[PDB]
Amino acid sequence: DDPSYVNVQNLDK
Amino acid sequence: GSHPWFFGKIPRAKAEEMLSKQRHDGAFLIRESESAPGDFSLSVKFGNDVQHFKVLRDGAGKYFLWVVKFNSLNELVDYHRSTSVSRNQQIFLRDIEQVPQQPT
Repeated sequence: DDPSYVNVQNLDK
Repeated sequence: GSHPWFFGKIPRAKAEEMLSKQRHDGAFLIRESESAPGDFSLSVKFGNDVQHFKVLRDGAGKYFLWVVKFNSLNELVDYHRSTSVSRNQQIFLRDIEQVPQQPT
């Protein structure tokens, strides 16, 4: 359950 | 020497909480990924919500978290402090929590 960080690379992972 | 915005080892949510009571949409703090073994990051209040930028390293010691990079954490702050952050409005990193030292 992570919100991520605006810039954060896409969730493609 | 200190950290008027950096935190250390806290949860993005904690930064999403101190940013939620903030008042200027721009308030920001930097977090060292509390889930990682040490991943820099930063929360900031844009409009009222708390969006954070992931902080990365160029492998030489530089720090970035959006578009341009720098050679210091507080350096990326001052930069985004005069330069917007989102292409939807003009928000900039600001001071969070701690109130203006001496505010009753």
